[PDB]
Amino acid sequence: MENFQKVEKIGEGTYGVVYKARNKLTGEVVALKKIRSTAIREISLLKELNHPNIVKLLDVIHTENKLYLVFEFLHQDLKKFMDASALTGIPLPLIKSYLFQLLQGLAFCHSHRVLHRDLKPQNLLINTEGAIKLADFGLARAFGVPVRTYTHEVVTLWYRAPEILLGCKYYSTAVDIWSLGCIFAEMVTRRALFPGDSEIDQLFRIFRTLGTPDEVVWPGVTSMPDYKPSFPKWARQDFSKVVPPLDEDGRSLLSQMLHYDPNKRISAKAALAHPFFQDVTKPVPHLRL
Ligand SMILES: CCCC(=O)Nc1n[nH]c2c(F)c(F)c(-c3ccccc3)cc12
Repeated sequence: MENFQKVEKIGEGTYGVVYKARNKLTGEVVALKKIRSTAIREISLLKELNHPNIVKLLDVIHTENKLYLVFEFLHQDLKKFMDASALTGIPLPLIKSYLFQLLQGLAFCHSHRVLHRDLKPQNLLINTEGAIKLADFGLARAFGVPVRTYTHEVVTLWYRAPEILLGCKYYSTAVDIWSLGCIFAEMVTRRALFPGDSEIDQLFRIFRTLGTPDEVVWPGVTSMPDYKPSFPKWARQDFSKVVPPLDEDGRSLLSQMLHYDPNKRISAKAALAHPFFQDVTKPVPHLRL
């Protein structure tokens, strides 16, 4: 656009290129996404769902075969922070604060019947004040999640809920709770929980750890579109081996976020009340920009 002076290319989204840009009339520093009627309607609605833990959508510009999304700018993402902290780990008080803030953002969006559907460390942004925000919220409802991005990069399957993998057509808010639990486990262990490299590999990795689901733990599972009776029958592993050395409060919360049945899986609202959050504080991270 004419009103923006581009400083640099900052990344590649699922849909388009992301630039760091400066507004010419306001001097405001923003993140500018360049993409490529019903989709425009859905995205215009996103200008109203404002929360401190949701990246602000400042403006929507549709012109000459392009869709421009003007976003609030944050200096770092959780993926790079996790990589930079790989040797010593992220301290437990910070993991806790980040999880607490993320659950607040989810509780707000879910209360307005808006789900993310594609949470990953790459779309979780952080600042020097100890804040963490969810980016790209609502874009999956508007365009759907493709197999590959606009650059042909493979879209990650690692944080995908089992009901999605099993062919359900109606996703609930429980899908975001699953992804966030996978992220929680990764911050604690410094390794991906379920690093699948295909839909079947992802599903069988979930099954190997949590046990192959049945009509006992998940009513209706055997009737789901992509369910096969030929699926190998794996035993559930003990949670103490899943995320060591996380305490019992953390392990209890993680087990509830990873329930197979989307109706049994803890809500963002109920997660905020879990005893794990009794001693939450707001520490600041050690970022060098
Ligand atoms: C090192 C982080 C620098 C950065 O890109 N900051 C950003 N500031 N604001 C942003 C934003 F609103 C975004 F939507 C994305 C984004 C993230 C993942 C996938 C697609 C888009 C990134 C940023």
